Amino acid sequence: DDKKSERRLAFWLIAPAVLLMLAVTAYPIGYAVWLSLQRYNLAEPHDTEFIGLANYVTVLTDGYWWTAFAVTLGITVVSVAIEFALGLALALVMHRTIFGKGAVRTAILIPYGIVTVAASYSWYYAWTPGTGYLANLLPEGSAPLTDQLPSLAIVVLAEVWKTTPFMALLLLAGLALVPQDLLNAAQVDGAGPWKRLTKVILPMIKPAILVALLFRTLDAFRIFDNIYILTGGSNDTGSVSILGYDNLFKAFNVGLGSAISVLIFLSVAIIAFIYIKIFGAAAPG
Amino acid sequence: AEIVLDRVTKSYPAAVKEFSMTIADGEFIILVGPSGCGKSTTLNMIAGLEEITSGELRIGGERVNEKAPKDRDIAMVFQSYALYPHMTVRQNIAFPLTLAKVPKAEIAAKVEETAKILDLSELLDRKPGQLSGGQRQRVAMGRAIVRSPKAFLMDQPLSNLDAKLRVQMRAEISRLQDRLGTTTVYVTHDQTEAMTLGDRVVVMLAGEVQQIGTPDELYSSPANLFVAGFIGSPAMNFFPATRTDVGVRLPFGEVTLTPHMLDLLDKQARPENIIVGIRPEHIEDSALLDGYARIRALTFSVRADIVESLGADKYVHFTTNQFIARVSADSRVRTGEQIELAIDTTKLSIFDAATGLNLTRD
Amino acid sequence: AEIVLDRVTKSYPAAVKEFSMTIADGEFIILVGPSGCGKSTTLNMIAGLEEITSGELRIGGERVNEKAPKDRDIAMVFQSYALYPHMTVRQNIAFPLTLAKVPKAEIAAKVEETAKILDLSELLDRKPGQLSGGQRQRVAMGRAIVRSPKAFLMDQPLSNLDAKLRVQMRAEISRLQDRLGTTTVYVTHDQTEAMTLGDRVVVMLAGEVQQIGTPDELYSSPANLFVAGFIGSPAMNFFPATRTDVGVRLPFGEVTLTPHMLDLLDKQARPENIIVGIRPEHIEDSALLDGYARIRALTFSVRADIVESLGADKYVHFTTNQFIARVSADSRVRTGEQIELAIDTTKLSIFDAATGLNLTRD
Amino acid sequence: DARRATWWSVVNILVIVYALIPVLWILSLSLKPTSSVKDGKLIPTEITFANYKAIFSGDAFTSALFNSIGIGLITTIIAVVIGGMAAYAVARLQFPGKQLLIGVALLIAMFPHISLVTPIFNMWRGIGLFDTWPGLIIPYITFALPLAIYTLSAFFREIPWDLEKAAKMDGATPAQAFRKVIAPLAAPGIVTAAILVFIFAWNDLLLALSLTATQRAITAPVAIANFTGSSQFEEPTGSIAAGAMVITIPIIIFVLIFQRRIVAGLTSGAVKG
Amino acid sequence: VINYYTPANEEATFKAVANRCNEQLGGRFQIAQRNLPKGADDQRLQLARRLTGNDKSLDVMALDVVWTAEFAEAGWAVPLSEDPAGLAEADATENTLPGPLETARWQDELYAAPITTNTQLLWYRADLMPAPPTTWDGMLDEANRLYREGGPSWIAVQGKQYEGMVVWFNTLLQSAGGQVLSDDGQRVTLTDTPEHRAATVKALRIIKSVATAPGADPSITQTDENTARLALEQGKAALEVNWPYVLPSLLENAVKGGVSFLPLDGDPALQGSINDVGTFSPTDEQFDIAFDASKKVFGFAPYPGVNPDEPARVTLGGLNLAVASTSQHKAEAFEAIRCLRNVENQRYTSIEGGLPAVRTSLYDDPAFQKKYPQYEIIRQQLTNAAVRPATPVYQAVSTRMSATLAPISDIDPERTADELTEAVQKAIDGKGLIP
Ligand SMILES: Nc1ncnc2c1ncn2[C@@H]1O[C@H](COP(=O)(O)OP(=O)(O)OP(=O)(O)O)[C@@H](O)[C@H]1O
Ligand SMILES: Nc1ncnc2c1ncn2[C@@H]1O[C@H](COP(=O)(O)OP(=O)(O)OP(=O)(O)O)[C@@H](O)[C@H]1O
Ligand SMILES: OC[C@H]1O[C@H](O[C@H]2O[C@H](CO)[C@@H](O)[C@H](O)[C@H]2O)[C@H](O)[C@@H](O)[C@@H]1O
Ligand SMILES: [Mg+2]
Ligand SMILES: [Mg+2]
Repeated sequence: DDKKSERRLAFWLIAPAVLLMLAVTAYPIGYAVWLSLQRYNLAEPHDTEFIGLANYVTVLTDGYWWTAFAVTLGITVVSVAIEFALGLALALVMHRTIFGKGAVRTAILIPYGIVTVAASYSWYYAWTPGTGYLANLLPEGSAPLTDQLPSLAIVVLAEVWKTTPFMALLLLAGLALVPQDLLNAAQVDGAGPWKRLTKVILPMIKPAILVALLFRTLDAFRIFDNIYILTGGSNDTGSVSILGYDNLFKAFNVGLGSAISVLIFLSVAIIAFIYIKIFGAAAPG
Repeated sequence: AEIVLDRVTKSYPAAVKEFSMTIADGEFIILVGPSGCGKSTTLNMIAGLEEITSGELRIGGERVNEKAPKDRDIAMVFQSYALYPHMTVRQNIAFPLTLAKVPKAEIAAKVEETAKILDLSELLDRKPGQLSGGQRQRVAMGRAIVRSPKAFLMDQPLSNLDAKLRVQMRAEISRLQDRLGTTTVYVTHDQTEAMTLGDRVVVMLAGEVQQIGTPDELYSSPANLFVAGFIGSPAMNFFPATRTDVGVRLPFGEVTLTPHMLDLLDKQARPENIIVGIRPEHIEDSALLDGYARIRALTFSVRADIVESLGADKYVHFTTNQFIARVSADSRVRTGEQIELAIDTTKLSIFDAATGLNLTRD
Repeated sequence: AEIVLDRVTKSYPAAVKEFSMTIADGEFIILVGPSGCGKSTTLNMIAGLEEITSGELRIGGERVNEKAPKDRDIAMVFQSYALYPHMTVRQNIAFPLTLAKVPKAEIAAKVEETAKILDLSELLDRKPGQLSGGQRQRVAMGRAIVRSPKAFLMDQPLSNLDAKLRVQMRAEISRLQDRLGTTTVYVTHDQTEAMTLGDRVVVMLAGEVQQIGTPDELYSSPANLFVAGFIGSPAMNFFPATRTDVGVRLPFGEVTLTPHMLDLLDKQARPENIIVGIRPEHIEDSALLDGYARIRALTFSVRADIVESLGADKYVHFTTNQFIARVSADSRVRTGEQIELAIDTTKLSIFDAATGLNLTRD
Repeated sequence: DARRATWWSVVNILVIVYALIPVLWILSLSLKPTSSVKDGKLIPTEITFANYKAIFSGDAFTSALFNSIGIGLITTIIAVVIGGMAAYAVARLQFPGKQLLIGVALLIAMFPHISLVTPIFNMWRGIGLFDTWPGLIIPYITFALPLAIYTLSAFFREIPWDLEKAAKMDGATPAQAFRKVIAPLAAPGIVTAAILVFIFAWNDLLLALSLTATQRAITAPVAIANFTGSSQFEEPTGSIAAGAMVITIPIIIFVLIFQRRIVAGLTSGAVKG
Repeated sequence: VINYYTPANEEATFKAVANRCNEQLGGRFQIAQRNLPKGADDQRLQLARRLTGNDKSLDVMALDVVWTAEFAEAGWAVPLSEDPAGLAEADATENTLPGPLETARWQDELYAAPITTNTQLLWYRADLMPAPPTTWDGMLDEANRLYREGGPSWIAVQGKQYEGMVVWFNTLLQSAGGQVLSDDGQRVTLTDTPEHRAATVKALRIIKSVATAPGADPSITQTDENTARLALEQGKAALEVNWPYVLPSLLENAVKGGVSFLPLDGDPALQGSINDVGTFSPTDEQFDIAFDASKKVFGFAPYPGVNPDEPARVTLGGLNLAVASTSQHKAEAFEAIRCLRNVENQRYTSIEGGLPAVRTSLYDDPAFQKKYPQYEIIRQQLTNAAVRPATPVYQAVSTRMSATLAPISDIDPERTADELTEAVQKAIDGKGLIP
């Protein structure tokens, strides 16, 4: 038979993956939701009982969270949108090369292995009036870190430069699959160097961007490092992950940190749903 | 335009040799070569692909080489099929035209007429992958029929179709080109398509060309004893011979005829070893007319046992080794050495091994 | 062994609808038919792939209709080539040998003898991305020839190869199967290779079979009015008719008066829309003595003006529609008022419409 | 052909400058004495190497670099190997790739790690090996798996189907099609999920910051944060942004090894008739 | 054995002290320092998650002074009056500077014993200023007068939106009476009575006109204490208030060219050295000549007040020790903690340590003044020392009292008092979401 002889193999094939993924993550998720079901404070343990959705209704009825949300969203939808448009060109230069035999192909990948703290301090020192290789290039007494909009500009640049080797690698690996005869016939059928793209080479890798457009807009949504190490909350610029860090770790307000974690789990799951539904052809289908 | 391929050559870590020749506008040309004989590589080269190594090619009076394939207005149907899997067949046919003059009041009729021509008008919904071979081939051909370029370059365009579809495509592939549109370079080793279509055929082998005549000047007067034994799939069988001008030789026989063709063979110092080159289509069974009204037709065939049927007319495995002769359908023979034949000794291809230029016609 | 297909229906609307036949050991079954009628699907449903909807396959004393294709021991060559684009041709042919029994002293010589057979010895260590089309075809055939398997399945195994090499390859395939090979199904369209190999052919259109007769009782006496217009490549049955048992006319005159089989023809007693269906390989010029060493075989005196001169056996197109007629080379013809066409009235096989069988041979 | 060799030599430096000048500024910070760290001047004057001999002080950084160079080369291996099984079973198989396994492996990675840390901490407290590799490896693998699942389930189903068919015909048990047929064609699809897992489990500091106690499994990206130069409230720029230039060596000599298997167009097995 | 935990920032000194009390003292029971991270809040989170699990370890531990007892309000760190009839409350406060005995008591008893203290004090460039200001309203006036020069008018403070902002604002608050919350941990006494409100608005008007000063420019809103220690060292600062580390910092830094415009090229005695990462211990003579060369351009004075010579009650810091309640045995911890803060330990911890130690009469001997020549002032900054606000929860109230003060520029003194008070109230009652 084949129906039985494929599922009997597939179950024992995916056994270890989902087994390990449920052995050390099911109980933690359950506990993280339990802590949301009821008020809880680590400063006064066992001094609390069930309260319901009070944490949700108080986080949704403030102004300190919509501000940390309209910033993380306004940063994600402008960081990934420029990251894709730059990673396309970077992967093309990384793939159609004649000298890139590890010359550019890895010098475009070392700026992703630099640790996030040691790479955020670099930008924090880079932009300080008086101290910094480029901060002096600005006019006298500029300090683009004290005001809001230049701070957002520098915090999105320190993300573009950091994560460009993450979507300048998938759009290359999933691009070395495009057969040569297809691009060849596109070339001979009256198509230039751009009309080739978006017509014959792009719709092929459509399942290879769904991995670089779905595993970035999660991490670039919970931006915590490059915004905390770099002006961590000046003039209402803190992201939502910094708001889930402050109210949980440095305040011991577990009953609310769990709610603010679940409230972004949901809001990012809606993005994952929209992305899986908008592309059709995807991982399972 | 007049594509003048002056001394073209490719190399490899050797694939074509000096291809010095020309292709005027309007006329066809049909390459043919046994297997891997610089044939699809010649089309890839004359297109924008496969940059040349010798250093000359002139589409028209221009000097078009090392240029972009897009600026040469050449269509193509590869041996393979591009057949963009994500598009449907409507878009696969409309692709090279929609990157041209856009108006949608044109494609709607164009990709319908050029799909009714190839008998596809009912199959304008599926996408490649859901199509069989005889349909992917037709779509690939349509993607270059629909272009109306200044040169058609079809590379084995109809390989796997049926018989009547093939005889209709061979009609509507020249009933289309006859209006105007190309100095087309057809490629096929079919031995009927290179005879019914091309205005000037081209036989080649391992790069070097052999004969560039017309589809009859090769079947009648073939040069270099390879296009001689190549075209006409029941290949002309080759008997040995001696010099002996008047009566040359046979494997079992010496008396021959036709002095009306030795007036130029008079001046020859060719080595006495001679290949006689009798085509099988010229042989008949002596039990029909004894050759002609003249009874004498050299009744010589004796040993034939492998009589393959083939329907319309059968083939005797003639042996005096491993020769073939063809006899008519009603020939009353079934594995029996009663088939004393009659060859026609007024037309045959005398040859020698060294230079084989014994064409000696016209 | 004994592959007994019984009503193997497949569709996804459609595909092959009703396929009921048997294949004993030894004999070929050469499937033929027009493009998009279902042959590849048949080979797949035989090999297990593309699971059948409402059929009951059988092989030997069991019902292997849902077993894994890996558990059938069936070689195959696809329409496409499915060539491993990284394994050099050596390992690419040796691959099936490196799956069950791997004595390298045997594998190093089996693949060498095989590559010697198919004329691949030179380009033997190379990757199938730098090979030609014909060489890819020959390698895809080599990967299936050296197995000594339980059965064969081939799907146009020689599509793009010169006729010269093609005939040698066909003779070699016949020899190999003569050694031993069971149920060598062979999908092919070249009519010259469906009458010399296949000991039994199956003409099919849109899934349904038409005839499962020997390739002699198929060309001599066709059935269902389609295997007459499909095999015998330049076939022609455009002639109408009007029965008058003694006097029956034609678009040209009195032709059919053959009492030696007219008894069954009148026993038919069917509508008067009958069709005579005269082959092209029997219409001839006015050279041979007509009838059968006689006269009054109805020299047509046709007025057409289309001649095709492929080789030394020309084809005249004659309408006074679109009829065709083979003609010997010696008849000097052109595009004017010309030759009186004589037809031998002994091989007619008159057809009839609205039922379209009129087998007239039983 | 200098035409396509000058454009491609200028657009080969206008990238290796853009993506390098910050990894030159980090070096300039790393190679300056503790008096001129804050005068700009990207090209450092009065260069010294006190910072490297500072970080390498006995048994401080070596036991935290080994505990990472020998845990990354295990998490990568064990997250690609068993993380490729489920991928091959969701791509080239029928039933298991339901909307359940995928809907779970999609929510696993995306859940914020912040709220998830303390349950894992108090779990590993009295369940087993709290402050060593197996206690640190398992969460790394469990949070890297969805990446090595969506990066392989999208490059394991772009292999031409006729290749799988030809693998079936010859009699190749599924343990051999995955070894000699479908693996080497997806070589540019595996060395792109064996690099991302490495870079994820090599420079993260949210788990190993609380789930590690002593020199036994104290990874480099967390023994590089808690440095003390001379005073409590200060940033030892000679030991932070100057140990990165040492932790970046393996992530250089690993990409330089695994960038070979990314070979250009590799498959010629298409319709071709 | 007792395994006291200390921050990784000052850990080698505590290792040497642990040695000198475990192996040098009689063989009673050993001790170690399994340190904890230096995030300064990561440490609190780690200790909290360890004590919550009730893991029977972590006998005694080092906690910052701001976690007075609110760390141990639920019962985390055991009090001293529950000693095994020992000398806990009889030795931890037998005689210790009146300041650091307040930042360990919770309400009416001590829950810890302080080991390290720290007090801010002005550091002014003694070159071009013979009149160190002693009033903030005159402290910025001096810089206003000094605006003639381009950069010496840069008042260098620690006002970034972090703990620095509150630890610099609380000094000014308490320097004119009033407490943030109260004399206890229930109410908010910032603006209740007009007596209290007459001071907050002047504190806000002095922390506004120094950031909007005629010479002060941007980069003052996002300046932590490191910019405040480096502006004076570069050469573009005349007044800057920082902890007492800046004198060793400058005297070991300005040797290497990073000078405050005083030459200090480096005498060929220490210049004749290629000394490793630490540039200390030049047999005290190079240190002597270096300090004597830095004598004329590096002056300090008691913290500049706001009131008429009522000195500004600084906000102290440091590090205290406390026995945890997560140990079934504690007598050994109570015994060892008083051997971990004794004469020799608390002498070394400042003689060749970083943190200014604390003892009854240590600051008044020739055995101490050889390293801290600001001792005559640091022993007075520790008697009338205004501790950071006593609270049952601190980490919450500070990141709101500084969030209200996040944009220092345009704070508009007379307005934001009510907003800051209601913010502190929402922090102290338990309602709201921390920014
Ligand atoms: N990529 C390659 N690397 C090396 N040699 C090659 C490559 N491609 C083709 N060749 C050489 O050129 C030949 C192919 O020439 P060409 O393209 O004319 O063949 P073809 O027309 O496809 O062959 P056929 O019609 O006989 O199947 C090969 O047999 C080989 O000798
Ligand atoms: N994947 C598919 N999905 C739907 N319909 C399909 C699919 N593949 C084939 N078909 C249908 O089957 C038809 C062709 O049938 P099949 O593939 O059996 O023909 P074939 O014998 O291989 O063709 P040919 O004789 O031209 O080589 C197509 O016209 C189409 O309608
Ligand atoms: O590698 C640096 C970039 O990736 C970071 O990802 C880290 O933080 C994420 C949540 O914020 C985590 O999901 C992830 O595991 C971490 O590696 C970060 O998202 C980016 O800001 C960095 O530019
Ligand atoms: Mg070819
Ligand atoms: Mg087919």
